[PDB]
Amino acid sequence: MTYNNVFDHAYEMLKENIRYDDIRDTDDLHDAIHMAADNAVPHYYADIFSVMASEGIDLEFEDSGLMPDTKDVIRILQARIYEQLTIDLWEDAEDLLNEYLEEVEE
Amino acid sequence: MTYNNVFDHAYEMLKENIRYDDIRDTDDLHDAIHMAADNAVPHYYADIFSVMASEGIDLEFEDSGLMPDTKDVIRILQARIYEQLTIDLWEDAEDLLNEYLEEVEE
Amino acid sequence: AELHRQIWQIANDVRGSVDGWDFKQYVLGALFYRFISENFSSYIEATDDIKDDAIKTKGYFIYPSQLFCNVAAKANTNDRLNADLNSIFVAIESSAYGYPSEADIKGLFADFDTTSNRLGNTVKDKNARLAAVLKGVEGLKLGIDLFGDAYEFLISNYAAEFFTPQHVSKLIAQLAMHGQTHVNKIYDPAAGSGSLLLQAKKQFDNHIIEEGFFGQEINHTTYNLARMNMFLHNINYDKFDIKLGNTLTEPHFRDEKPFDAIVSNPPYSVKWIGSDDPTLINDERFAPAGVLAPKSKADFAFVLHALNYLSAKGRAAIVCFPGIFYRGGAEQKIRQYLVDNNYVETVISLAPNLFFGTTIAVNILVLSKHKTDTNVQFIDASELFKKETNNNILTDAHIEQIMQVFASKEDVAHLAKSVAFETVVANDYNLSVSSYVEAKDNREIIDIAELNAELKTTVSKIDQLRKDIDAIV
Amino acid sequence: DASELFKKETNNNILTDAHIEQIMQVFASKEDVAHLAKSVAFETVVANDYNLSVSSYVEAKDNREIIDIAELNAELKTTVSKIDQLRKDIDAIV
Amino acid sequence: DDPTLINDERFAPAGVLAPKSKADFAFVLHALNYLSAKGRAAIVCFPGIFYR
Amino acid sequence: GVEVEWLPLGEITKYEQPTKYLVKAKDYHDTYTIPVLTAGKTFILGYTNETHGIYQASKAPVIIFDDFTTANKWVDFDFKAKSSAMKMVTSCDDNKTLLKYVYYWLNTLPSEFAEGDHKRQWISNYSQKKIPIPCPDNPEKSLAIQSEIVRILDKFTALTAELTAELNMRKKQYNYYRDQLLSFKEGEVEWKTLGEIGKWYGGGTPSKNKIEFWENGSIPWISPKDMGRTLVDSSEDYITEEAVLHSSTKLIPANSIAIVVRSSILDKVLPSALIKVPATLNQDMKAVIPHENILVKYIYHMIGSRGSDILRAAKKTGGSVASIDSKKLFSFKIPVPNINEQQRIVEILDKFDTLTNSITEGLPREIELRQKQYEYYRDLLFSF
Repeated sequence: MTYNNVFDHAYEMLKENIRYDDIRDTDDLHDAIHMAADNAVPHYYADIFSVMASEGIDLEFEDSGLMPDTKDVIRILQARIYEQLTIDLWEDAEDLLNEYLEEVEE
Repeated sequence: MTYNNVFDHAYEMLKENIRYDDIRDTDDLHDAIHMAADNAVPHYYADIFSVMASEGIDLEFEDSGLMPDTKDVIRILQARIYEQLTIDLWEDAEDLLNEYLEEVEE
Repeated sequence: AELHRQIWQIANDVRGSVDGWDFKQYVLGALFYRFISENFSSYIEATDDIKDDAIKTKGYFIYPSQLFCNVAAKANTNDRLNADLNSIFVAIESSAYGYPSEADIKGLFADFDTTSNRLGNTVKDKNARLAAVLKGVEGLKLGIDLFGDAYEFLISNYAAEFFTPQHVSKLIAQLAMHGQTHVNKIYDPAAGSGSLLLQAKKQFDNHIIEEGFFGQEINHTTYNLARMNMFLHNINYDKFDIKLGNTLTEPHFRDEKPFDAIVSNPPYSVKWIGSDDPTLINDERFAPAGVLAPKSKADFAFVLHALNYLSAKGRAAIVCFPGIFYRGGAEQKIRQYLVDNNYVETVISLAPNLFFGTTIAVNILVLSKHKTDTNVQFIDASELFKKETNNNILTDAHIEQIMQVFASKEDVAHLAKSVAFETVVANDYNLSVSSYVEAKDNREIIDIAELNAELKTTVSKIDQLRKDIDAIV
Repeated sequence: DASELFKKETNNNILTDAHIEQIMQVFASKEDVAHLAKSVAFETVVANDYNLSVSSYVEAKDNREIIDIAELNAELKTTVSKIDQLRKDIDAIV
Repeated sequence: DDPTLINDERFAPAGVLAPKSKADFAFVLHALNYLSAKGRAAIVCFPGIFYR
Repeated sequence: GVEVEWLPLGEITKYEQPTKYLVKAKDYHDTYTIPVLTAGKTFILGYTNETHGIYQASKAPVIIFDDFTTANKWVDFDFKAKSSAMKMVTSCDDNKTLLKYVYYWLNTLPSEFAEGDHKRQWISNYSQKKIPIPCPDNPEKSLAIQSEIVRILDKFTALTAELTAELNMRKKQYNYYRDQLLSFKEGEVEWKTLGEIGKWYGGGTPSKNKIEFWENGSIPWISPKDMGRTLVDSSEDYITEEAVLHSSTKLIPANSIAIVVRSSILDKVLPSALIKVPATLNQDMKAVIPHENILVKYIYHMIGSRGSDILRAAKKTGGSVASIDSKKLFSFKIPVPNINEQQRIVEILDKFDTLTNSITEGLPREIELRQKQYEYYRDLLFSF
């Protein structure tokens, strides 16, 4: 139950979205990133803790505003997972600007 | 790296304190509970997450005031571990009101 | 910087294609086989033929077996074995690790290379994977003898569990030093890696060469990688050893000697059943403690071990958890026996985190059989370049400042200083309370912060009146 | 439904909550309830983008205030605050 | 589909067929198959359907 | 105070652990009655008060929070709970202490009690010493000369309480003033769809992967960790002027507004900010500009009065971190009146909320400046 399992799910789902929607505008591509992102995060307690004990993702932040100012701890953890996945989907967007859209020409 | 490993450490340390201090007043017994409690909690990231993915302890609360109103997540998790261990040391105090102090009479 | 980014990246590229802890053994084994293949060849050429042959003349063969004691062959090295690309089968290298670890003459430091194994699911997949490993190690390029320094990077794969970051190790090395140009250095209980020993005298090889870096370590697989860790850095054969086993239960050497410098990094939560489970309450070394340490607080066992193997000239630079108030009566009298004499010299706090996920800092206890005498509770949190440690890879030149102000008994503000010799007996033997100098010192003037609010309220009254008028639209 | 739906636990009423009883009961005959859901139009969702759900989601926490009850009390407290400012200006000399 | 079950026996009235990660709505397309006119189906799903 | 002397803390204090607490049934709804109080903000929602071993918090004990924190002070004012963080500080003698006095004295040691540094319990720290006492004037005129200063401190603590109360009631009346006025505008005021007030922009976000795009720069950055304010003029994050080579941003003018559309709404109420320097924002919030038939404060406060309405009709849009849609926030219609009813009513509304709110011409800034001089006058009085 690594971080990379969740990232593989997000990578596959983003490939599904770009492959089946043919999105070639980067802002709509990042809207599809927002589509895939929460649709790839886990939901169980032990799964989220086993992802948070894994590599890649860190407890530290990129934006503290994504934290809801509330006492809902796994909401904050899932927001942190969301944040690390949005960064890794910036990297995946840099991959898929040149991965799939180039072959589809017929 | 269960919750019960940490509880066994706390149980052993509380036995050490009561056995070597001969505390027979319950308020000082609970001060020794506060002594053993933070002295038994783990410190590493992956250890705390593996305890939080285990049984017994739950993400839900007994007192939300133990949460520090801050963005330090594993401080909040370690406070939750502290809280569940204080409850389980109420139970351990009920055990050790009659476990060891009765035999020591010479 | 020089080539470290490229070597960094190509070393991280090897790490496919399944979990890295199990592949770590194989990657380091293949790298070490490459190093012996370079070293033994570069020895015996010291000159005409790269490609050797079975011309061994084995009366000559005992001379490097005494000189080096890794005496493999002339046709079974990594330059020679990795010419057999995808050659059935695997076990040739398991034979090619059989004999070079035999070499029983004399004083082995072998019984070593037994971490390369077989899994794997099928034997053809095992052959393909080990050929991929030797391929990737072949892909590493030297292009003069710091090729093993990338090893120091690669054992830092997880730390970016317990393998002691490098500049803190340089601090501990500068704390076991100095003013002591004396055989021998050095000792270490629970070395783990060979690192914090290695960054002592690798910088101080040109200074002095005395004797071995005597260590004892518990884990079996850590033992092998430590014994090659100090083997890669051109340390010689005879003295430079680690003994397997627990330091507490089976210490050796007892006899040799009260040392001149010990360093350590005992791991947290290294418990052992007591108190004692044997009759070592009346042992040879823990008798001056009075009481002995329980299970979960085994860290202060090490310091009771520390003052044993140390001469009057020696000093000890160990590390501990910060959370000592007096730790109950089980360690209050232990702290008392430490402050009973001039055993404890100084303590040093550190900056959180500057580790891999603790997220706390730790304390450094510096001990000596040496008399001045008052304690310098020489804490620090900053600076202590807390921001990172990625800058100044070579030297921070910052622990330089720390050691410099440690060196001659200063009394500093906005940084720690000395205290009284009986301040801590006035304390409840605490670590630390003094000095902790009182930062963020601020207060205000009397009435500058009220007349402005008074003027804003005078604006607020006519705004209330405009509010009462403007409500009718 | 979000409540109730005895959200507090489910440890009470191990045998039957008798609460899904109420839910099934109001499901049973085509009601139209407030502070709980109801029926909608057969073509409301073709007017929607085929969503699940938007309607009805009935509009809880409905509150507003009176015009000037919440200002004259603050005005009186500011009239206290002016003489407190004056006592502050006097009492600064000790 | 990975097989030729785009032209299967039961998913033909759907028109398109469900991808990998959104397999939940495969079940409901399976659900109306094995059910008479008298029958009714009580299934559960994730909430997050806007139009997917 | 003629004879002012230092006294130890544990001489006149019974400091204890609480009684048997049983505060968790699995609901603590508003319909319960006891004041439940812990550290941080001293109000957790209510609980059933009767028959739980309740200490019931009589006339003048006080409390302290917390283990490892050791800073917080509260008076149990009339009758309160004991909710499992309230380590009790009281007295055994009540003829000398009158321990609202010791609350009024004890908040004058910031030299060590404001140091959250270790995981350390500090019972002896605030247990032993010291406290300023007018001893040996006991019990004749010891508290009698302290009656002037308990008048001072009761009225000043009451000033802080009533200022918070009047700021609450002021924002209350102002929130209803935003919605009684300025709404249902007749007749008939033109319904303009949002975005037709002006061509507004999407966003734009780099990462920290290049240090040269992050270190220096004079263009500010608007992220939701600096949002929630009114009239934002600068921020904590500045972005590099070169880094708009790889930012996917646009230069917005010097009278824009910034509105958050993610991570705040679907649970809370979205804020908005007039932004005055040209500053760029990230993917999940919107920079809105008006155009030529407008007034930027009127469209600002029009969205600010109708913030709870733009989060309702498209509330869910999938159960995710995605929220009220970009198009479904784009397609809202607002009343835009004649040119006599933009600048007048927003002159009223800008006027009144720069009265009621932070920072300049601010009532809570007056409150914290009164807190500052409260601390200073306690600093000035309690010396000898």
